[PDB]
Amino acid sequence: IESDLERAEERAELSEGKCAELEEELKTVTNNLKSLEAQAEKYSQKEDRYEEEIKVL
Amino acid sequence: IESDLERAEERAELSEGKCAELEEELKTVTNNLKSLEAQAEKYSQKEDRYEEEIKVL
Repeated sequence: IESDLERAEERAELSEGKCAELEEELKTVTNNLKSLEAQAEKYSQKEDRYEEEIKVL
Repeated sequence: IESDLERAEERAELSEGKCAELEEELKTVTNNLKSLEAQAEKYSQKEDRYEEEIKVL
C-alpha cells in the first residue's frame, strides 16, 4: 500500500502540473480570441458602412 | 496509510477530471478560433471587393 501511495502521489503531481499549464494556455488563447473578436467586429462595422455608401451611390 | 492512499487517489481523480474538462474547453475554443479567423478573412476580402465596387460605381 505504501508503494501504491507513492504511485498515486506522483500521478497526481503530474496531473496537477498539466492542469495548471493547460489553464495558462487557456487564458492566453482567450486573450487572443477576444482580440480577434474585436478585430472582426471592427471589420463588420467598416463593411456595413461600405454597403450603406454603396446603396446610396 | 490506507487513509492517505484514499485521499491521494481522490485528489488524483479530481485533478484529472478538471484537466479533461479544461482540454475539452480548449478544443471547443480552438474550433471557435478557427471559425472566427475564417470569418474575419472573409470580411476583409469582402471589404476590399466592395472598395473597388464602390469606386467603379
